[PDB]
Amino acid sequence: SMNPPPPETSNPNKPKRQTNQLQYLLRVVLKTLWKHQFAWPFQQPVDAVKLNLPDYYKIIKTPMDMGTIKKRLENNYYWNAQECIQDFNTMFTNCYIYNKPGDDIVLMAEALEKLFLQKINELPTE
Ligand SMILES: CN(C)CCN1CCN(c2nc(NCc3cccc(Cl)c3)c3cc(-c4ccc(=O)n(C)c4)ccc3n2)CC1
Repeated sequence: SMNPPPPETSNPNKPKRQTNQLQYLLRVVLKTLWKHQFAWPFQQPVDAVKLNLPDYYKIIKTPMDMGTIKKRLENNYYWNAQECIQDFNTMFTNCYIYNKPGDDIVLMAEALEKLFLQKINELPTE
């Protein structure tokens, strides 16, 4: 069973805007998580073939990852902060759906999520 195509990261016909919140989401929220010691499972789409997880995409129908988010912000794909916040939340939730409580990745996701929630709690006014 193969991997799906990655999520789209640009669309040349979408409108573009740069807002306070979108800047913060790339420069503060994504930056912080991306440079963290636990970012690496989350920096690219899950390759279920190379990572030997053949049921991954039987279970996870809305994949998401921070490499995709990073490119969506750099490309001005998002119009609203909430689109980006939703993507982060999808990413974390997928991890919690798929992986078992003993797995290190679960606690790594919990730690990153907590950082994420701190930074989103400080989302600058719109
Ligand atoms: C930090 N340094 C020391 C080592 C880094 N290398 C270890 C071997 N590599 C690796 N090893 C993955 N799984 C194996 C594994 C072994 C031990 C611990 C953990 Cl958390 C994961 C792995 C798992 C995933 C993965 C699996 C399920 C899932 O829901 N998500 C979101 C991500 C992604 C990349 C992955 N890279 C390439 C990177």
